[PDB]
Amino acid sequence: NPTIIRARAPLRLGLAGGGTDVAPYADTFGGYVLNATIDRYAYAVIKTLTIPAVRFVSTDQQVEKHQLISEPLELNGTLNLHKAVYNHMIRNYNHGKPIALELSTFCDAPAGSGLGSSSTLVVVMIKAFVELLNLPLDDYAIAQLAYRIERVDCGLAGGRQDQYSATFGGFNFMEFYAAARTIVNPLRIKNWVLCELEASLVLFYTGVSRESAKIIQDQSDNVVSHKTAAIEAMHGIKREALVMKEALLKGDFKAFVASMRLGWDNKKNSARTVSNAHIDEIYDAAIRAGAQAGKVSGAGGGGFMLFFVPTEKRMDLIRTLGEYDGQVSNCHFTKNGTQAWRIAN
Amino acid sequence: NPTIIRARAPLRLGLAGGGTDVAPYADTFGGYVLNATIDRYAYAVIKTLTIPAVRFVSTDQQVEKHQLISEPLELNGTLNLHKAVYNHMIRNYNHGKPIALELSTFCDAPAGSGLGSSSTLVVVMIKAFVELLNLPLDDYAIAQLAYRIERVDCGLAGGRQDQYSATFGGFNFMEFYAAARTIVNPLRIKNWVLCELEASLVLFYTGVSRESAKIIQDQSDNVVSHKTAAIEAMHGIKREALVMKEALLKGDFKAFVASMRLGWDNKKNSARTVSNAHIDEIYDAAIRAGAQAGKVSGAGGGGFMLFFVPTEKRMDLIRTLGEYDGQVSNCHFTKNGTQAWRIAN
Ligand SMILES: OC[C@H]1O[C@H](O)[C@@H](O)[C@@H](O)[C@@H]1O
Ligand SMILES: OC[C@H]1O[C@H](O)[C@@H](O)[C@@H](O)[C@@H]1O
Ligand SMILES: [Cl-]
Ligand SMILES: [Cl-]
Ligand SMILES: [Cl-]
Ligand SMILES: [Cl-]
Ligand SMILES: [Cl-]
Ligand SMILES: [Cl-]
Ligand SMILES: [Cl-]
Ligand SMILES: [Cl-]
Repeated sequence: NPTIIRARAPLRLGLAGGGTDVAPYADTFGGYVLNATIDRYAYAVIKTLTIPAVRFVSTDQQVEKHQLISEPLELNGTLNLHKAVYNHMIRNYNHGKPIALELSTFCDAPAGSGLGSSSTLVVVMIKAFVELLNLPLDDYAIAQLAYRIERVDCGLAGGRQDQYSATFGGFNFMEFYAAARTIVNPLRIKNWVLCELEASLVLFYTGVSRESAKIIQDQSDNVVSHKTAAIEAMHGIKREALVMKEALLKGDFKAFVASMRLGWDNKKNSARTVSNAHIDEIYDAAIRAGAQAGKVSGAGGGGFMLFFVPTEKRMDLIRTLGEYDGQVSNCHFTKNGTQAWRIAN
Repeated sequence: NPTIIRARAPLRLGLAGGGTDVAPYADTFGGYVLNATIDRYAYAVIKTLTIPAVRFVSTDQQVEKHQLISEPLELNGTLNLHKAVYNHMIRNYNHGKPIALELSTFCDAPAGSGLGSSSTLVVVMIKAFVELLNLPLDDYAIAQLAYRIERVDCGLAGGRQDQYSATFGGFNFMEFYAAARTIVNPLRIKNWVLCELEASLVLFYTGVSRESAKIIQDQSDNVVSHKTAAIEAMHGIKREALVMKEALLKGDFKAFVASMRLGWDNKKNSARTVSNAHIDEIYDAAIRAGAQAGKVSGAGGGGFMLFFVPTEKRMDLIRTLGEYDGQVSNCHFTKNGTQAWRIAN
């Protein structure tokens, strides 16, 4: 009988260090990222089919259908990530015999949101197959596989932090070294600290970023072409990620906001398009309204912004942001990583 | 040294039965409500003061200051709920001796959202005092106190369901009887059911409702003046709340959507202003886009709508709602009730 599986994986806020996890920097100097998963998800669904076909459906409702063939599916530029996950699973776990199924995805945030959805989507597709095939893949293995599939098989450039947040969940401080070596440090944050942090964070969706590819290219060029000042901006991004991690472990909110301010200055100095006049206007208005610090989540150039605001100024900040283009929301963290469940069989 | 306490309490989605928990109906026939707390909060903060004064600050930033007097504060129509909570605590737990403090509130949703914020705000103010004074008030006692303060001391009409959701948290099926007797039934929903439900729910904020008072007045008049058909609509609201509860416990999503459709029809028939042409247009568009059921959370007339959509139509629904006036969000449930923490002393 037909099997139906669903999997979900949480999206993430990049709190600090983002950009240091990308190849040239992470391989040369070692990267640090502090991130935390939130209550918005990417999803994948597998439905086994009673016809000899394979169908792929994407979040923006592109759809491809193929006949059941004993060769890997071609990565032709349409739904490459879906096909690459399918190819890997059929080759490695099903002895190369095609499985008739429909693989679909959807997501609580669109592309370019600064919430890590591209890689989170790959993780959740892998997780659905883990559940379908009953695979003993541990969390490190799932995150590493997602990296391989996206960055190598599909050749899409980027870092490592999103694969780990989507898989592990929670607040994590990650260390990135050469030869694909990553250490995930789960942060066991005190309950009062988590509550205080949620009470002090405001999220603001500014619109779609089209800058991620350019920023990552620029940051990689900084290192390769030895751009001294821009490399030093990246060293600053790294330093402040460690300062922020220690601030959260110590419940030191003064140090937390200071590190976010320094981090944001460094991040903007690392690549030209991280911020722009539009983002700066919103940032300036938020600070005037009483926010103490803020930043763009993800590479930069648009997507979600996050602000730290003392509770007595929170409603004023929310009102102020209402006057700008974009959507305000609260910030609610999740402790669980990717999960799967069955609906049929 | 100065003490700082914060408390938070989750807001709630009224899944079924709302309106049957209000006095004339609940006292005469018994009410049923099924509700669930979500990841948006009301907050209260108490700061002890070093000057002989008391200050109250509201979510919309009204502010009152008074000198320290050994008489109850007058409920003059400005910040009555703040003053009434303060009055009760000073009289019952501090032998009538004034305490110098600032009591402030803020909230993740504005007034008229259909998320139960008015009563949730009272609960969270009580919880801050529970923490400040180290009171042994259990959950039933906190919810009952919040009812008394809001409905009796401040004379504001309404039901009982919000006090209980804010205090207890989670998915609850509540039974309301005469003489203020309430039974809270926590629903121990299977993990797959919760995940499936979140994957199938879409929230849509339509704007502020100004209809709550009118709807509740009308529903109360139905009973008092023996309006036969409108009373029978309310009996239907009640019946479908029980059907929906059993559907969730049995993981029966077909029965869940059928009960929501019948519930919504009954709810609209119980009071003239529950829906309107604007809400009906949005509802109609959501159904055409693929939603299977939907309703307004809270009394009606505006505020949050919720839609049940099969996962293969979810992104289409989200796109469609984008074309209407209001804000789309995912739906994420919380299991915890009201909580407090300390920042100073
Ligand atoms: O560049 C910021 C950020 O962008 C994407 O989300 C990924 O490539 C991450 O690995 C990286 O940290
Ligand atoms: O009338 C619907 C709803 O409105 C408010 O939230 C309260 O008065 C509740 O007790 C009631 O169930
Ligand atoms: Cl970052
Ligand atoms: Cl994203
Ligand atoms: Cl991102
Ligand atoms: Cl980032
Ligand atoms: Cl209801
Ligand atoms: Cl509300
Ligand atoms: Cl309400
Ligand atoms: Cl309701």
